Amino acid sequence: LSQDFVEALKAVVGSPHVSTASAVREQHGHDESMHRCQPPDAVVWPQNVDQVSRVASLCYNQGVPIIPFGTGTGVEGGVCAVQGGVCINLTHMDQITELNTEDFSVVVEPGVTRKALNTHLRDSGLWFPVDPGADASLCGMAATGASGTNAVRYGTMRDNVINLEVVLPDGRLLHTAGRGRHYRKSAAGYNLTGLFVGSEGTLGIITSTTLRLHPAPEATVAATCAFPSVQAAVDSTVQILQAAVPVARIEFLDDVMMDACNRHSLNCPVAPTLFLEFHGSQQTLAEQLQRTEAITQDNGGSHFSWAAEKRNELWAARHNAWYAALALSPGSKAYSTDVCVPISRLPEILVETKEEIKASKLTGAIVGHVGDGNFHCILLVDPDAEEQRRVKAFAENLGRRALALGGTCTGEHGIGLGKRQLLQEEVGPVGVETMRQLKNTLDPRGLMNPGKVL
Ligand SMILES: Cc1cc2nc3c(=O)[nH]c(=O)nc-3n(C[C@H](O)[C@H](O)[C@H](O)COP(=O)(O)OP(=O)(O)OC[C@H]3O[C@@H](n4cnc5c(N)ncnc54)[C@H](O)[C@@H]3O)c2cc1C
Ligand SMILES: CC(C)CC(=O)C(=O)O
Ligand SMILES: [Mn+2]
Repeated sequence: LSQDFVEALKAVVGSPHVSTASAVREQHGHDESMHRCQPPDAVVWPQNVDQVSRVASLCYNQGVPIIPFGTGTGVEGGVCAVQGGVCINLTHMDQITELNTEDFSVVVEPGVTRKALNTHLRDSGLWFPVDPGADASLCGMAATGASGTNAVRYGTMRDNVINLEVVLPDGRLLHTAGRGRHYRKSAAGYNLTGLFVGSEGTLGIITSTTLRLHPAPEATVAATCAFPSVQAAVDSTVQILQAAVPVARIEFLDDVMMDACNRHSLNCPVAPTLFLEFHGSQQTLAEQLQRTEAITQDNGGSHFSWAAEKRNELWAARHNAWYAALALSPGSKAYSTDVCVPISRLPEILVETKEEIKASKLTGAIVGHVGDGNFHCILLVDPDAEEQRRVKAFAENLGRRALALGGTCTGEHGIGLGKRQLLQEEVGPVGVETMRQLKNTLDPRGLMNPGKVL
């Protein structure tokens, strides 16, 4: 970056909001993944959408790559500046607006996290359910297509994003469903909102998200259930889903993960475990609990260990599983897998994954959203090239096994830098070309987060 170009950026956002300092660039050059690249050439903090547009236009027309940056909690290298350029940190736009409690909807800017929104909504009787473990930007969650523990009942970001405000790569402003619009369903034209959910910053910059809100449950019960084997826990999960029990949360931890979480938080029996949560009235809960206990008992599950204080720490421990695993070997980093398969194939692939972790000399823990047919294998790495190549090979083989079972290589984390070859295998040549044609019409010069997804 030329001094002329830096001065032009400063003319848009203000001198304090542009930095070319190495330490600041390095802090914005990575996420929570093990990937690393040269850092961006500058970091810029726009203060409003007009500034986002003008920064994008300046970069685009000068041939400078743009890297959108929310809270930097992604795990696939989405913010890594593989071709340099300008990192646009969006978190100074942090306002909640257009709260429509009667319509179950709200508009948030990129600096708003789920915790901030739900704190704003205290006493409204409403909440936002999609819950990554990290304190992530809600617009970043829209960009990655995030889900979480509550998605089995309340949906993913794709289910709960009603509208998006997007600055396109050349600076034009798009409201994907129309400015100010919010509604339960539409057949009007092509659905542009779904195209930008899960686009990971490669099609434009999300500067606001319109979110579906949900009623707070009448009553809540959480519990844990320990099992003799991974097979028994995952068989119970599949049978709970096939019985159509509307569980609010159903999270699997293997024995390694449960021990890690105990040590980093809980004193649950070290065994493959389900964390469960149920929502309803006193009267629906009793029914759901009886039917779910009947199924878990059939598969060797323990009596439910029941859990505001204790369920809050139960789910905080789950949400920090990433850090619990890293803490097993301080100094390590980690890669996470994220496959999602048809639920009837989930027992095969989890049990196979457990066996393969046992047979390898990698250290790995298993956790995740099995109600969705989804799970994470957390593989620790010495930041040891041969161990790194074994971890990459393990993750590729697990991805390809998921694809062989009719599934997908990522249920929620995205593609970033790590899964680009798996995506090509997953959708094939016509799928790849079609995605690339979409990328090219919105980003002709290829400057919108280059090197990611495709
Ligand atoms: C402990 C922990 C637990 C997690 N649990 C989950 C989980 O349960 N489910 C899940 O889905 N993820 C989970 N994540 C991953 C991560 O939190 C999500 O992917 C989240 O959506 C990333 O948001 P972010 O703003 O931090 O992303 P960043 O890392 O800042 O960016 C991620 C990608 O999105 C792009 N991007 C970010 N903001 C925008 C924007 N406003 N407009 C356009 N593109 C943008 C970036 O360019 C990049 O490609 C977890 C992460 C951690 C560390
Ligand atoms: C921490 C992530 C790598 C795994 C995840 O998404 C989760 O904890 O559910
Ligand atoms: Mn997850």
